[PDB]
Amino acid sequence: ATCYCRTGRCATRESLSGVCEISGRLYRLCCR
Repeated sequence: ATCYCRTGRCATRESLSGVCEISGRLYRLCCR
């Protein structure tokens, strides 16, 4: 997949696949 760690919600063609921890903050792992 192509995945991004997002501060906001996933794009509509993406799926929330997990979460990322980066420098003490949580992000959505958004994959398409």
